[PDB]
Amino acid sequence: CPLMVKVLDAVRGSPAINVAMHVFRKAADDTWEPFASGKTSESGELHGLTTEEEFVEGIYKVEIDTKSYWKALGISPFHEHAEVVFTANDSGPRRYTIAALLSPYSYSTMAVVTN
Amino acid sequence: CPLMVKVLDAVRGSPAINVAMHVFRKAADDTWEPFASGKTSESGELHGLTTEEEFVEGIYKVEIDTKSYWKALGISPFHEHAEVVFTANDSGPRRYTIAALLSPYSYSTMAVVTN
Amino acid sequence: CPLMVKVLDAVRGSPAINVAMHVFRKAADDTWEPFASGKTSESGELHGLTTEEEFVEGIYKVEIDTKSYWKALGISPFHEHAEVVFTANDSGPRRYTIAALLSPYSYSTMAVVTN
Amino acid sequence: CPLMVKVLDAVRGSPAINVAMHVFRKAADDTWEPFASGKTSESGELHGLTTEEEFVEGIYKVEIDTKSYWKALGISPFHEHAEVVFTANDSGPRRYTIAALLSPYSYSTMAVVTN
Repeated sequence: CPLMVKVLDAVRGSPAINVAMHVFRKAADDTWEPFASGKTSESGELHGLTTEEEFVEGIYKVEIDTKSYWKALGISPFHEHAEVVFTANDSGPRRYTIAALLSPYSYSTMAVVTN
Repeated sequence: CPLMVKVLDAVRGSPAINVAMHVFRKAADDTWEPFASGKTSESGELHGLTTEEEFVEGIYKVEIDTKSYWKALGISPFHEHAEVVFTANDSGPRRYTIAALLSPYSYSTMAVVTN
Repeated sequence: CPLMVKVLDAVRGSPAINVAMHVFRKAADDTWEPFASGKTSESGELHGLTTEEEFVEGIYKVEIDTKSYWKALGISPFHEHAEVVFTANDSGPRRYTIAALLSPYSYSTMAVVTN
Repeated sequence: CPLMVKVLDAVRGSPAINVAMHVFRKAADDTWEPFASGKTSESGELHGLTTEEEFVEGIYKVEIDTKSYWKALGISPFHEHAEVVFTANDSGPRRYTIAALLSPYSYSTMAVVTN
């Protein structure tokens, strides 16, 4: 699998578990088409979203549902979601690891891109 | 004005100058409608996007055109743009400051909400 | 004054008020000597730590007393304090703004150096 | 091993390889005693710094040598090092994963603490 997402909780110092996320891919008509979705495990990671064959070049958006995550922990956060928008595989296949670090009023996102 | 955006460049250690950004409000049909836009100043700030009268409760999105900023610097970036999506709520008097810290493969965003 | 420090709280979405900080300069014997100190204001800022005359080239450390800030809020933190260690260099006229974004198990720091 | 450090480079979107770090432990006389040291591998991780037996309760400091890392890549960064100071094992043994995300003028650090 060439796309993995890892989410961490900066309030608890732990993986962010059961975080839902939705991946979209921009279509020829410039609309966002649903591509894949899932939720993080006990390790805060979401594996198996796609395959090398299906993950063609394109513009992808990973929408991490942070508001639902915080609300279930009793926190009313600032953001609706954390978004990561990027062009993938523009120069051939790559493996992408997207990491998100969450706090109620802030988030950081990092991508590790390997060949 | 109740909304200000500040953008910083973690590669140069400076304000991110001349960064374009577009603000959208979620409409009835669940689509994003243009609301305001501009480019950051020499201080990396964008003031005067809206007014207390126009900035009613709702869901807003701030799209920061980070890829165009890094291309102008000759640095290959990961993200197409940075997005900050949030709900504006009238829980007494409020001012919103959205800060974005940019790096080529990472971004951090923070929201300061004050009375 | 050529050095300013700003501290923000990512749990509350606010300036971090009344945070103590201590600034040190590295001495001849390679030890850290007190140089300046204070507490952040209602805006989360600490101005007037030093002057152009006193702030000569050298290695400085800013220790931000974050654990005491989180204890006052009743939140269990990871770090004892945050540290920012850097060299001040006279490469023409300069102003240094050190920003710190705090969460209980994470911290981010940024330096804006301007002419 | 109850202590692991992972370092990532936000300019390249990759693990930060060959990053040296030194761990210190505060002694009874309030001085920092050398505890362990090593450098990150190709994955940006440093494993095997200590054992459950040697990693007793105390105040530890992980000094990550970021300036040397950036200089070898042709960048003159702001910070001398990234520091992580924390009390370990105060409520019994824990496993600590410290993550640092580096840019030339900024760094973020996160700790995942597990039982």
